[PDB]
Formats: sequence, C-alpha cells, structure tokens
Amino acid sequence: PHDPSFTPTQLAARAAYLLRGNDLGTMTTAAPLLYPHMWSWDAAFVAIGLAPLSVERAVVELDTLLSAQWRNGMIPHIVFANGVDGYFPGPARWATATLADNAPRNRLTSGITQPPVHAIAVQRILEHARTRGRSTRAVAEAFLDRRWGDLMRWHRWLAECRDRNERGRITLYHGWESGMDNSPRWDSAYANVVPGKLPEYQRATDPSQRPSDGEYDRYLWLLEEMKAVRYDDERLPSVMSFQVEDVFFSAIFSVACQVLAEIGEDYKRPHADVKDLYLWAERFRAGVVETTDQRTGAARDFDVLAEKWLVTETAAQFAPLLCGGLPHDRERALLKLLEGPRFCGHPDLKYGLIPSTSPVSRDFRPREYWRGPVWPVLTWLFSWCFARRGWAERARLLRQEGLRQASDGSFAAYYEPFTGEPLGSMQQSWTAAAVLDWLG
Amino acid sequence: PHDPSFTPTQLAARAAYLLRGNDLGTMTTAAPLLYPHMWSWDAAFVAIGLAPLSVERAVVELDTLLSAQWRNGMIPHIVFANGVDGYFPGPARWATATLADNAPRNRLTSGITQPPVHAIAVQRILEHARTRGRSTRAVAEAFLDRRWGDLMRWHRWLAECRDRNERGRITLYHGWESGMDNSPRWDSAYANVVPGKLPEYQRATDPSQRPSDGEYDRYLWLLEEMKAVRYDDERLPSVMSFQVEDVFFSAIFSVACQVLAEIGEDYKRPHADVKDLYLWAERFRAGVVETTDQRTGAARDFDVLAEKWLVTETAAQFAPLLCGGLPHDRERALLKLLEGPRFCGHPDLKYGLIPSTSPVSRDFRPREYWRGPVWPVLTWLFSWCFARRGWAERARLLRQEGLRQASDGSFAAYYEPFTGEPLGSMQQSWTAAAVLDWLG
Amino acid sequence: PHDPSFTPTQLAARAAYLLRGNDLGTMTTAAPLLYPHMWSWDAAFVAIGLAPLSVERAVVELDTLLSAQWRNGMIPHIVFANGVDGYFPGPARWATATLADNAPRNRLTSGITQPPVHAIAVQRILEHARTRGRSTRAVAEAFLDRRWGDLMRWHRWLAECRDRNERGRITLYHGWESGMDNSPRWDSAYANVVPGKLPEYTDPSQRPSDGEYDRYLWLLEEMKAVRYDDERLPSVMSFQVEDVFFSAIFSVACQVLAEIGEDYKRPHADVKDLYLWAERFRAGVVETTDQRTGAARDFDVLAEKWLVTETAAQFAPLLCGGLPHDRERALLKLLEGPRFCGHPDLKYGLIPSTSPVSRDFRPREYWRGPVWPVLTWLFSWCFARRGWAERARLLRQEGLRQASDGSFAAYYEPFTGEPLGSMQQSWTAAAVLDWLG
Amino acid sequence: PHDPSFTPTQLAARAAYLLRGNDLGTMTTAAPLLYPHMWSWDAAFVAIGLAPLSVERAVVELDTLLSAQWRNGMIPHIVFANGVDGYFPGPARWATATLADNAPRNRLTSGITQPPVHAIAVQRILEHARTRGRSTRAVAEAFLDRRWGDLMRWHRWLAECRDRNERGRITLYHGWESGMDNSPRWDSAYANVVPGKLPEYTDPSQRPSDGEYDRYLWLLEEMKAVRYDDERLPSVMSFQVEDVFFSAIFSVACQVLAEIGEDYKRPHADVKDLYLWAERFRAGVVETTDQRTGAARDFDVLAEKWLVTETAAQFAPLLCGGLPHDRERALLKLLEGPRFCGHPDLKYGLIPSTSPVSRDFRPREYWRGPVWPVLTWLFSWCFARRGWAERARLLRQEGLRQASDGSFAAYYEPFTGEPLGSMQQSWTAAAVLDWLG
Ligand SMILES: OCC(CO)O[C@H]1O[C@H](CO)[C@@H](O)[C@H](O)[C@H]1O
Ligand SMILES: OCC(CO)O[C@H]1O[C@H](CO)[C@@H](O)[C@H](O)[C@H]1O
Ligand SMILES: OCC(CO)O[C@H]1O[C@H](CO)[C@@H](O)[C@H](O)[C@H]1O
Ligand SMILES: OCC(CO)O[C@H]1O[C@H](CO)[C@@H](O)[C@H](O)[C@H]1O
Repeated sequence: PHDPSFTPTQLAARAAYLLRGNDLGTMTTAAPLLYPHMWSWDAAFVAIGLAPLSVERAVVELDTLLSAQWRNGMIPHIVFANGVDGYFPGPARWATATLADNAPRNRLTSGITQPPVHAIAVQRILEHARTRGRSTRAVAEAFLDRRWGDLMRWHRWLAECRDRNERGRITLYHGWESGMDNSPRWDSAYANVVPGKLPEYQRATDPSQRPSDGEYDRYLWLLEEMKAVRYDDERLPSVMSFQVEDVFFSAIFSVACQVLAEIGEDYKRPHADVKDLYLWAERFRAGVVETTDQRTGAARDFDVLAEKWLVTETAAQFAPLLCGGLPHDRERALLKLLEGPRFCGHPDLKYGLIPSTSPVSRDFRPREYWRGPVWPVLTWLFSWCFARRGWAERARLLRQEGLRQASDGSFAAYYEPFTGEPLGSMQQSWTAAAVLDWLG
Repeated sequence: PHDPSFTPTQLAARAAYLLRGNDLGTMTTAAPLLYPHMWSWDAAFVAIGLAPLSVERAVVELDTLLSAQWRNGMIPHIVFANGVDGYFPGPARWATATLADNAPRNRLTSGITQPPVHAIAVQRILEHARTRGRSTRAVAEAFLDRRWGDLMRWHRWLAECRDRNERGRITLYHGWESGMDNSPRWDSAYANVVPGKLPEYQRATDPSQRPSDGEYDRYLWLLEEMKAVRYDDERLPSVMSFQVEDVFFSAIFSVACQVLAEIGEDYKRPHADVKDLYLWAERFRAGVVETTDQRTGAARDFDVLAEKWLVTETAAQFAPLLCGGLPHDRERALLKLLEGPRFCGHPDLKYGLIPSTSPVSRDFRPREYWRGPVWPVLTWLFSWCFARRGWAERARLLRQEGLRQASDGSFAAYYEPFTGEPLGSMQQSWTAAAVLDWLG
Repeated sequence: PHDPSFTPTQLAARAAYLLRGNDLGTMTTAAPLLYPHMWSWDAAFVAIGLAPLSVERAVVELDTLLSAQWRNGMIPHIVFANGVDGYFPGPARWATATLADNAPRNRLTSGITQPPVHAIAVQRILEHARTRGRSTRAVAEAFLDRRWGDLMRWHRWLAECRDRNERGRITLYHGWESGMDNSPRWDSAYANVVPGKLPEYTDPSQRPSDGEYDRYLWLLEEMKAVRYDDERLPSVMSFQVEDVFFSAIFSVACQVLAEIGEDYKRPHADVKDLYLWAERFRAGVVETTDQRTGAARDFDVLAEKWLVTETAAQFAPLLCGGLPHDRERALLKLLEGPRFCGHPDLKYGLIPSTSPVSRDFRPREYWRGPVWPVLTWLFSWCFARRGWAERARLLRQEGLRQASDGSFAAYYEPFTGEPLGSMQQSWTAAAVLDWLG
Repeated sequence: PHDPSFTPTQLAARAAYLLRGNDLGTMTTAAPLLYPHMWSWDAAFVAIGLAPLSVERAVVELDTLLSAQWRNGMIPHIVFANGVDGYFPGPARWATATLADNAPRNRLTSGITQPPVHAIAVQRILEHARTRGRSTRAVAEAFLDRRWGDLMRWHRWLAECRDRNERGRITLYHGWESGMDNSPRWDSAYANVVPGKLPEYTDPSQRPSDGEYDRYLWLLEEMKAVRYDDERLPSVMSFQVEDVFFSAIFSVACQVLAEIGEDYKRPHADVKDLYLWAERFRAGVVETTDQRTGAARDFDVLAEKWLVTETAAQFAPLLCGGLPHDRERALLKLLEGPRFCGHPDLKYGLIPSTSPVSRDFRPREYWRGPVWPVLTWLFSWCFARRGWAERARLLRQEGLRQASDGSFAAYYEPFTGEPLGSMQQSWTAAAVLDWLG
C-alpha cells in the first residue's frame, strides 16, 4: 500500500532468491522467460552476485562459460542450455556446431562475442574469498590455476583478432556484440546493411520495446554473412556489412586488462602474461582517448567501412571515465557533461542515474531498450569503475540511487527514466546481482 | 579471518539462497542430506521464511502439505518426495500406503503427526500479503477459501482423536510426534517400551549426535505396534506401549486455535468454526495450566500408561508462557525460572537463549539434539509467542540473541550452548526461515 | 536534491544531536524557540529518547521534573527554566509561587497537570539499563529508591483528587491538561466558558484562535481566585471534563508501575493500590464506550453530557484494554478503516489527530487533524504491550518513514506530509531514537 | 551482559550526542577532561563529524580555528578556550600573546603547528552540502568565499617557511607538531635535546615519560627566546626533523584544495600553486623511500641522517601516491603482512601505530603501538581516493567493529582491543559518524 519498497534485508533476500531460481544447475539463465540461456556478460555479473552467497557456485558460473570458449579464445555471447527452445536465433540458426571450425565440442553457442567484463567478476570473487576462510581462498585459487590460461586466450583473441591494426580499439561485426543491441550508436552503420535472400524465420510483449522487424532482419542478415565464411576470423573483414570500433567495449577491455594484470601479479602468474596485459591496458586506453571530442572529452565510435566517426549522445561517450587517460581539463569537461542537464542532471529524471541515451537527443525514446532507459547494469559498471578511479563520493551516489530504483524488487533489466516504471523483462539475473553486490 | 559473521543483508541473502536451493518444486526439504523430504512442522516454518520472498510460493508449501492430509484430518509428520531414498524409515517401512485406511491417495507419508504450528504460518503469510498489493492479498485469500476446511479438520482431529477424554492435552503415541525425539521428557516412557521381534533394518556422522541403537530400536518398534492395528485411531489406546500427554504440543495447539480463530473472524469464516476454535483454545490452555508446579509454574508432561506426572528440566516446562493462563504470581515465578541460572541466565552460555535441557539437569548433554543444545526454531517460537503475550522487550532480546547466533551463516538446526559451535545438520531450512522472519 | 530523506544512522545521529542541543543542563526544552521550558509529558518522552544515549542523563531529566512536584503530589505541566520570558503565560501570570500553598520551593511551575506517561519512561529506562550491565543498573535502581515514593504520590493525587467520586476517570480543569489543547473534544465545554474582565496580555493555520485564548486565560483566573486549592476547584471552575484518553494512559501507567514495583520489591501496599487504580480506570474508560463501535467518549461534568467527537481519543480503550472481545474488534475496524488510518488521501498509514471525514477536521490546525509522532509512538508502544506485534510494527515503520526528513516536527500535514508547527521538537527526536533502536 | 556492542543506529546516536556535549559554543573540545580546548587537526576531524549533523555548525568549527590563524599563515595546534587551566602547558607557559609578533588578537593559542588535514574536512563539508540542497550549498560556498584566502595562506606558510630549501618535506621544530608525540620516530632526535634550567612546573603505561617532558618543555623555551620568529628558528632549535607523514598529508591536502579551487572557480594562480606543492611534496615523500620495500623515512636535519623506524608513518607514500609500481606493491605487502595488519595476535585488521615486532613496540603507550581510530580513518579515506575501494572498506569495517563498544577512545590496545587513554574523544566520534553514513 503506502510504501511498496523493500527494506535492504528483504531486497537482498529477494535478489538471492531470484538468482537461485534462475540456476539451471551449472549455468544461470539471463532471465527465466525472455533469455533462458547463459549470456556472456550477464554471466560475469551473475558470478559477481553469487560471490557473497557461495564462492564455489560463483566459480562454477565462470567455469561453465569458459568451457564454451572457442578454440581461438573467443567467448561467445550465448551458451545455450541443453534443452530449451524459447529463444530465437537458436543453435540451429547459428549453425556454429556444423560450420565453425573453432566452436567448442560439447556446448552449443552463438557465433559472436560480448564485452570482457569477466576479469572484473574474477576480482570480486577473489575479494569475497579472501574475507572467508582458507578453504574458500583455496577454491578461488584453484579456479585461477585452472582458468588463468583461458582468461589470457580470451584477452589475446580480442587484442589480436579484433584489433588487427593495433589501433587500440575493438572491432565489432554485429551490434549484439556491443551489448547495446539497438543503441543509436549503430543506426548509421545498420543503414548500410542490406539483407539479401533471408531464410524464413518466426519471431523473437509490449511493442514500445518490441524489436522492430526491419531492425531484426538486419541483425539476422549479419548472421548469414558470418555463416557464409564459416565464422573464419580472417575472412570477416572482407565480407561483413557491419564493422565498427566500439569505444565503450574498448574502455571496458582496457580496465579488464589492468584488473587481470593485477590479479596475475598477486597470484604469481607468468610474468609474460602480466606484461602483455599491462601493454593491452595502455594500448586500449590510448585508443579510447584518441576518439574523444576535443572540447567535451566525449568518446566516439568509428565506422570502419564508412571511415567516419560516429557522433551520438549515449552513455557510451563516457567510456574514457572508465579507463582513464584524458588530460585533466578534458576529463573535467566530460564529468560536467555526465552530471549536467543532458544526462544525470536532467530535470525530469526520477533518479540521479545515467540514461542510456540523453533525454535531449533526438534519438531518445524513454521506453526503447538502449535508446533512453536506465539500466542497473550500467549503473553498476560506472559505479565500480568510478570507485576504482578514486571517485568515492561519485561512486557512492550512483550506488545509492541504483538501490533506491531497485528497491521495488522488480529486478527489471531497465527502467523508464522519468517515471521509474520497471520495463521489459522482469527477473533479470544481472539486476539481482548488482543489488546483491551493492548491498554488501 | 578476524570476523566470520555476515552482515544482516548478506545473512538474509544467504538464508533465502538456501531456502530456494532446498526447493524440490512444490515442497522444500527439511535439510538437503539428512532430511530430504517435507517434515510437517518444518514446512510451517518454511512457509514463514518464504512469505517475505513470495506469498505465492509460501502458499504452495502449505498446499502441498495439506494435500497429504489424512482422511481423518491428521497431518502426517513426513511427506516423502516422489524420488528419494536417503532417509529411513521410508515409505516401505511405514507401509501406510497399504495399511492405513485414512492415508492420502496420491502422496506417500508417515503414520504419525507433529506440532500444529501451521496456523501461525498462515498468520505470517496473511500479514505479509496485506503489506503487498491487491493481487498478493487475493492469493492469500484464495488459499484460505481453498484450505480453511482442511485446517479445521486438522484442529478437529487433534481435539477429538488425541484428546478423547476432553482433558485439554494432546496424547502422543510416539516421541517423534513431540518434535523433540530424544528429549529427557520421554526417557521413563521409553523405558517401558519393550521391542518384540523387530524386522531387520539398516541405519539412520558424529556419534555424540548419533541416534543410539537401543533408542532407535524402540522408535521403530512403536511403528510395528501401529502397523499391527493398521493405524486405526480407535485401536491405538489399546495396543500402544507409549502414550504421553505432551504439554508443549498442547500449549502450541492452544495458541494455534486462538490464532486460527482470529483469522476466521477477520476473513468471515463460518461462525461455528470460530466458536469451536475459541473453545479448544481455552480447553487446552486450562489443560496446560492443570499440569503446572504449584511453586514455579513449570508444566509437566503426563505418562498415560503409568498415570504419572513426568518431571524433567527441559524447555517444555515453559509451555504456559506460550498459551497463557497461569495466575499472575505463578507466571512471574515461571519467568524467573526461564531467566535464571538454570536456563537463559546460566553463566556459561554463549548467548542469552533457551537451552533445550537445563545445563544443571543431570540429563543435560551439550551436543545431543534435544538434551541440551539451543535450537533456533525454539528461539523463534518463544520470541513470537512472547511478543503475542505483549512482552515486547523479552521477545526482542530473544530475536537479537538468535540473530547473533545465526550470523555465522551455518543455518544449523541446533548449537552447542556453551561454545556456540553449530551442530548436526547444516543447511536446515527452518533455521534459514527463522532468520528471514527475524530480519524483516 | 533527488532524495532529502536521511538514512537510519544519519537520522539517529541528528535526533541525538537535537536532544543534546536542547539540553539546558538538568532539563531539556520541549522545543528551543517556541517552548523553551520543561513540559511534563514532553519530559517523559525526552527521558525515553535519552535512555539509549545515557541512562544517567535520562534519570536526571525525571529527577528534575519530580523536584518540581507539588506538595500534594501533582506534577505541573510546565517547569520554567531560570528565565526566558518568550513563553506566555509565564510565572508572573500563573502566580503559583505566591498563591499556591502546594507549589514547590525554588522551582517556578504552572498550576495545572498533564498526562501521566512518566511510568512508561521509567520502564524504558529500566529496560535499557538492564542491557547495559552492572553500574548502569545501579544508576537506574538508585533512581527508583529515590523516586518510588514520589511516583506513588503522583499516581495517588490523580486517583484521589482528580477522581473524587471513584468513577475511574480523571477530571480536568483546563484543556491544556489533556495535552490536546485545541482538540474538537473540548469545543462544547469551551463554548460554555464565558470570561470576565481579563488582565492585560507565525502561521495562523497552525495556532488556536485569539478568542480561544481568552477562554484559556480566564480559566487560570478562576484557579488563582481559589489559590489552586483542590477542594475548592469543583465549586468554581467553568470547565470540568472527564478525559477518557488521560484516564486510559493512567490505567496503563498504573499497571506498568505496579509491575516495576513487583520486580524491584517495592512495598506490597503500593503495588496493590497501583493494581486497583489500573483496574478502576480501565473500567471507567470502558464505561464511556459506544456499545456498537467501542469508541470512547469524554464527559462534560458541568453539562452532564457525553462528548461525542471523532478524534484519536476515541481509541483510548485500545491502550488500556478491558473492552469485550466483539467491541474491541469493532473499535479496531474503526481505527483501520476509512475514517482514520485507512482514509485514501493519507500520505502515511498513521493515526490523524481528528478524523478527516469529521466536520471538525482542519488539516493544518494542531490537534484538529495533523499527525503527531508522539501519538504514533504512544499507540505503537501500547499496541505492542497488548500483543499486537504487527500493528505496532506498522505504526513504527510509517512513523520512521514520516520522520525521515529530519525536521523533527511536532505534527505533520496528514495528506501531504508537510512538517508543520514547531520544528526541532524534543519528543519527536525521542520517538525516533526509541523506534530506531 | 552478553553483548556490550551497540547497533549502528545506537552508535551513530551516541557519537553525535558526544560531539554536541563537547561543544563549547563555537569550538569543540578534543576531549572533555584531558584536552578541554580546540586542537588543530582534531578540529578538522570534528568538522568532518559535524558535517552530517549540521553543515552550518561544521563550518563554524573551521571558522573558529581559522580566526586563530597567525599573521604569517600558521595554524597553531591549540586554540585555548576562555580559561580552563587544567591543561598544561597553557597560555602562560607558551607566552605567545606577549612574545609572538604573528600571534592572533583576541585568541590565546600555542606557538607550534599540526598536520594540515583541514582541506580534507572542507571537501567532506562540500560533499555533504551538495546532497542537502540549495540553502545548505550556499552556506558551504559562503565559507569558501570567506576562507579560501586563509586556507591558501596556511598552505603557503607550510610550503615556504617549513620547506625553506624546496625539498618537498615539512620541517618540524617539535614532536608535538607531528601529532604523534611519543612515536619512536622521534626518539633519536629527542635524545640529542639536552635541556637547561627549566622554569618550575592516571595510568603511566599510556603517558610519555617525565624525562621526555622536560625535553618537550625545553624546546618551547628555545622558541620563546627567539620570539617564535620563523627566520631565527633554524639557528636555535635543538630539534629539527623532516616529517614524511606530515609531508604526505600536505601533498594530499594541496591536491584536494586545488580540485576544490577548480570546482568553485578560485583564482587560477592559487590552483596552480596548489598543484605545484602537491607534486613537490609527493616527490619529497618518494625521495625518502627504501628502494626495496617502499617504506618512507623521516630525516633528522641536525644529525643529517635518515630516521629508520617501524611505525605507521612508513606508509606515508600510500596516502599521496607517486611511488613506482613495483615499490608500491612492496609497501602494500609490508602493510598487509605480519609486521602490521597481518600480525597474528591483532584483534582487528587495523594499522597499529608501531609494528608489534619492533623493539620499540609498547602495546599500551600512546603512539608506540596502540591502534588509533583517527589513523584508521585517514588511511581508509586516502585509500579510497587512490581507488583501493576494497582496502578502504576493510579498514572502515574493522574500525566500526572496534568502535562499537561506544567508548570513543583515542586509541585501543592492539591485541585485546581494550579502549585506552582518554575516553569521549571527539575525533573518534567524528570518524564513526563519517564511516556510518
Ligand atoms: O536479443 C536480446 C539480447 C541479444 O544478445 O540482448 C539483451 O539481453 C542480453 C541478456 O540479458 C544482454 O546481454 C544484452 O545486453 C541485452 O541487449
Ligand atoms: O529423525 C529426525 C526427525 C524425526 O522426525 O526429527 C528431527 O528432524 C526433523 C526435520 O528437521 C524435525 O521436524 C524434528 O523436530 C527433529 O527432531
Ligand atoms: O500551547 C502549546 C502548549 C501549551 O501547553 O502545548 C503544546 O506544546 C506542548 C510542548 O510540546 C505539548 O506538551 C502539548 O501537548 C502541545 O499541545
Ligand atoms: O600530549 C597530548 C596532546 C598534545 O598535543 O596530543 C595528543 O592529544 C591531542 C588531542 O587529541 C591530539 O591532537 C594528538 O595527536 C595526541 O597526540
């Protein structure tokens, strides 16, 4: 009635209740009905949410994902659950099991990748484990013995196969790989995707957050282009109608390289690996900074086919705040943009949180996935990265507004920015995980 | 390391994580390895722990239990999970499916009962539901429409078949029905149980909490006596070697009748049912008070076969504090006994909690189930009943010490009284449920 | 900017900070600027708020109030601080130091009383002291040794001088003694107070009326003319009401003090009297109740008629008990329903001082509608003592949510939640400190 | 009885209650009975503790300290309250009002300084004020308008008069100026202070030695003989040390104040100077460090030698940054290992003031081993600013667990957790209030 919010203990309990309800055994669904499989960067957040509940089970989540890693190091963005068909495109449509030389042998997966937040999840598991007993430390340390090499091959695949020209930015061949499927970031690149003869498909709820058929036809056509060259890394530059450098993905990778490097020093991993990681951390920091607006510090994506900077007003333009590297004066301008009336300081926002697209941008749509709504997962990543920059009060304020928004217990993936209405899929594992990590 | 306790939010999260991990679908195991089935009074506490997480799932827990209710109204103490054999005595040994005319038709159960805390769980679900929306109230109210009659038949079976002489005390035919299997309360009655030819069985861990073979032979022999008369209520007085009036069970039933009566008035249930419930509430209140020591107010059990009051120093002698009814001066003496050096005020206790047996009793064993250890479930029941008597500060202090003891996150069924070592089965659902209910 | 509420720890800190800032040394002001003196039932609540901070200082608060007790046992409603003349009426107007044979020496006080919540404060001090160990228990026990007799004389004066006919209800000679100055409860009794020639003496939506105040001051002239003599007041006072809310509080207080007296081995004759008064005033409260709804009525002794009004005072029997089962259920339904806590426009699930559907309701005017944290606290504490754990918890929860702006207002607008009246009110901080635990 | 710890809300309440009880009006005593005056870095911490309770009163605390600033910019370490002579040495002994040309008018102060944590307090006030809305921001901004110039003159006096050779380290003329009076850091420098004829002037395990105190007072005689003249002190002082911990705090403070100055559009020349000092003192701190372990060393200017000791001051470079990557990792390993936070007998995971394995360690003696909440607070706050979120959180967590007895002791026994020394210490309450949020 008068107050529908949960207390912190009720909220923590309900978040943990959801995470365990979404557990199929050794993988956690991204969401029970919409996304009934393991998604890659969701699984990293799930591992973060499991760490305060069970270090052993958090480690199992990353083990399951890394058992689906391709032979070339790519972590695919979906690991399908042995039995479920309530999602399209499914294993039959990707056909990676038959076409992809590098596909894993006892897992069904997609053929594209997703942001490398995984090292951040490894850090959170290790921080939790060190506060628990010796036996919990041993569990976390055995995971590192077993999976350090796999984590290196993941970072190396990105550094070498998605940055072939050592520009320090990650090339994507599908908007799905950015994690922000329908971000205005990718509109002009998608306008240059022309579907050919497209195999007959079905569907993949509220229309104001319902794909868009023309948009979805383009998503599926990129799959056809990859399948035609059997997912061969070497051929994709020649055939893909979509080739972008993702500056937000690149900044995340810079941070992840630095985090994994620090892990490798703390746990006496090979010196040559730690050196490679610090090298990539700096290269991708510099590649992010090279994209930035000279007055505001805002980061731009790059259309590799058109050879054009992509100027849009989304949360991705704050990529440099995550990895650092801007000159002092430009970073102050960028923080001013973040806090001002185009983003967190917009007067109609219910919470002091980062909308996915600026409310004043012409591309803004308050209900439409990444075109405006506030995503707890982005709140979490900015808060954690800000605390790492030393901006304790900034990170605290994001956490506090994030908890206030989450306190209805809907665990929605994203929220209407002006009304706070929970939108889209409820029961989203990574929102439960963000809440659990914040509540401590 | 320096502090192994969990914060309140971490503890609430881990308690909810455990409850969902023990969920088989529509029933929750009492404990995943020792007790991998639904136990009756555990299931009432589980429903209490589920109510803050999901009213719909809490209602499902009681629906599953009441679907196993016998045709005469008895709620059996175990409802076996369709597939599991890691417990003995199992469905084959009870043979209620073949022998018991009143056994349910599509469930396997035991042939004895357990304390009627179920109405208390119904009250907690309704209190939670009323703080949530209209749709959650509707779920709880439909449960009452569907199950009010079953709850009445349960209370009526106890009032009419286990108090045949309207003495206002419940007769038990097995110590297992008290919930306190090996309490010193039952030693002298068990000494008069002489096993005959006993069918060959196997076993049902640390020896200081390991049944006792002679004790277990007597438990199993009572089953043979019930099976020989096909669980017929009318024949058990003539054949059972164990027949006790349980004053703690009787006080719980008094409270439960009063609670269910108040529920029936609030939700406009039949007037004749509410009248019957208030009648039983007073009859069993008076029956508890009739047993009490004239100086200390301490309640005694009664051996129906020997026609002897059973004088022991266990937590059961505080039965009158739960249901009320003592003269003012004797209730003050009883509270003095509870708080003094024989129980909560004993100088060697780690927590200000109620040991199951007095540390100064000769029957005291600090590790041995109900012969001494502190059980969170008993802490919960006394705290809740005390708050209902209006003793807010007393109930608060029990809750606070209970949370301090539970804060290691072991969720043990019982704890060593002097060291606080968690004992016995870990991962006990009803301890997780007590914690969740306390934390709010 | 986006969320002006304080966390529980910030709110507890600010509450404690306010209470200490209102401390003059041995007394705490009811509110620093509007009420810069010690008020009687405010001081009991302040002692409750101090008990988690310092058992010794909570005891001092009660010691200071009891040092102002009148020779006949009466606790006066104002104990004036050494000399702020920003409050009126002050010592000169009351003239108790010269006219009242029973006034204390070396304290300046008023000549009227206020509700006896003091035993409840004593219980909370003892409960805190028992969680704090040996030397803190000794402080609280020495207080009982020092003041048990004075607390008895307070309760005896109420029972014997303000219930002369042993009706089980307290008679008041001024609406100020109810604690609810301008409650619609007293409108018809004040309407019959016709004053004579009277000696020369913020937001108007929150203060009583200038015509209402000539009546308030005229009653004082009547008491002064008979030198505040107990035996003469029934002959002269133009205002004589039996206050059923005051009476229910007294019944609870007697029961509470009787239990303290048993726990600390006070004289058996005192404990017996306290139980007798607890039962007498319980019955007196029940005798006023509507037989359908259970609602308690005040009684105008001069007019010889029941005062039927729709205020929170109707719920007096919930505090002390004693209603038949069916009639108490009906009274709870009234409390929870749309005339009170269930009114659809209330911001919080809290008890408004007057029913929003009553013609007497005024959403900003003091006791004519606003929600008072001190009433919430008293209802929640009495409900918990009845065993209504969930009802008590809901009142506490909503009271904390309402208080979490940190204004510590004495009362709030029932629809918008706007803090009203005096800010920085000591007993609102005390309520918050006791709730937060 | 079974659990004497307080809940977070009870502890926040008691902390705020203590702070207000130590308020004299415009200054807060460092501790009511042992230190009944305003101390300089205590006052900065008090301002931090007040900021959640009242931005206006936190600003007053800093306003009062800055009103005692010397004409040359120096903030003295004691500002005496109107007249409690229970502290010694007091105004008569310091004689600054008569001898010191730069002493303030109408304040009585000491003639020495203390570490410059003041800019950190200003940052916390501003951060609180920005969460509280328009009129509270205006209070904090008006403070900056009023006192920016004075804060600059404080930092300029340190940089120019206490680092005359532009070495990037602050010179001290008294161990009292380090804030760590009896730290083993100063043992060999004090051993070379040989006093002359000196004017006539609790638990001994927690206080410095009577021979140690003749040296403390002799240094004062030397300063007085040259009338506290900055230009003459290097010629006369028997004690001249470069304090690497003070220097690291200064570097942090300069950086913090530079960022404030940018955020509120202070003069560009001030901001530039503050960044220059922040970098100069960072480098000066790094120049003292052991190349294997990173541990920072103090320097005895008279003896011309590095002071190698095992105290928490060794960790100065963690506060301000600037160490090479490998050397900072080694220093963190020292901090976490068995010589400090990892010593197996420590009750809490907290930084002891002296290493328990050092021959200089004394578990009850002041800065020779005990754990000081104010050091925990400063390390945790600086660590969070380095981006070490988890390390900062662990220090805060253990500090709260240690503080949760509510003694508010200045320091604790590192093995048993026994509160030691003065209870009711304002800056321990302030630390708790800031942590609890
Ligand atoms: O078709 C929807 C899929 C495609 O991968 O994407 C959405 O749900 C995923 C699972 O929660 C997230 O990983 C993405 O970030 C989000 O955009
Ligand atoms: O053999 C052990 C069984 C027999 O029923 O009993 C124990 O575990 C049950 C399930 O947790 C509880 O219901 C009982 O109270 C407790 O004594
Ligand atoms: O006219 C104002 C005075 C006069 O007694 O009364 C008001 O303030 C008092 C001090 O807070 C309370 O004690 C009363 O309850 C409240 O009505
Ligand atoms: O001799 C005691 C004085 C003299 O300055 O110093 C101690 O108490 C001060 C007041 O709390 C602190 O400021 C110091 O840090 C601490 O060492």
